[PDB]
Amino acid sequence: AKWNPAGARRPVLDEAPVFYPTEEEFEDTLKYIESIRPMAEPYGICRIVPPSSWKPDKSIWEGSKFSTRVQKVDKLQNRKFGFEPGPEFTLQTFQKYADDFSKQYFVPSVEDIEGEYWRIVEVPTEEIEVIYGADLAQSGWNLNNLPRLLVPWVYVGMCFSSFCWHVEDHHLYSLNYMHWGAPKLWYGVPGKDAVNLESAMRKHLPELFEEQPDLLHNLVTQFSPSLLKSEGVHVYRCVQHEGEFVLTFPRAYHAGFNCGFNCAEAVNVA
Ligand SMILES: O=C(O)CCC(=O)C(=O)O
Ligand SMILES: [Fe+3]
Repeated sequence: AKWNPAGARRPVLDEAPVFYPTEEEFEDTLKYIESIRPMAEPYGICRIVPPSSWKPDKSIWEGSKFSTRVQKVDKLQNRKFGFEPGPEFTLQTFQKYADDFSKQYFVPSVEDIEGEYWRIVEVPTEEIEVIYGADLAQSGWNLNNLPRLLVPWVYVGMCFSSFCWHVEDHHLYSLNYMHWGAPKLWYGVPGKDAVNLESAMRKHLPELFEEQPDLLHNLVTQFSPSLLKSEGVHVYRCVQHEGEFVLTFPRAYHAGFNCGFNCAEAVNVA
């Protein structure tokens, strides 16, 4: 359908911490991580901007194919059993599709998009669907090297495509790098608040748990940070741009969505 600027329901949240490692600190991923852990841990999420040094093909772009899942954004939180399959794309074709979706729906700022996104999930006025592809030097920052010192997965997102609330498989971290494209909005909740979040969800969305007692492992439910906040849950926003990492901590709840066509890669680790 279309944007509705005056119906924006943008969450009012504290920012998660940002880290600007120096070239030295940056030569050992695992170590730098341990080093920021004490200050970042209490937020459950943090963002990491690589130093100037750090730098990260036509026929992959044009040729390599992947499949997608369909998401009904208006039904991620409010509904009376998830993401059906969608068409096959290439990056090239996905982008043309993604860009057109946005151009028609709306150039908005991130807060414009964020305000609309939560409007769509908290108070939708129209069905709205969206597609995404998921699970497709020398240093651990090149995520293919980290299992060494579990494998890296790739994610193609578009405006409004979502990763719904969850905690990583075990007590695992996850490290996420944004290769190219539009910003990814993240919401993070500290490990010590896992209880408050699940109980907040059970409280407000009782019906669902009834009919899917295992919601929390299904990755199929978005839940407003404003509602979390009302219940005393600490939620920290962060905005990941192209070329940046987002670090997720053990037992830390996290969710978000994309502000447009983008491509990102993530791995778990302890
Ligand atoms: O962005 C996604 O679709 C995946 C989210 C996730 O599970 C993670 O990497 O922490
Ligand atoms: Fe995750």
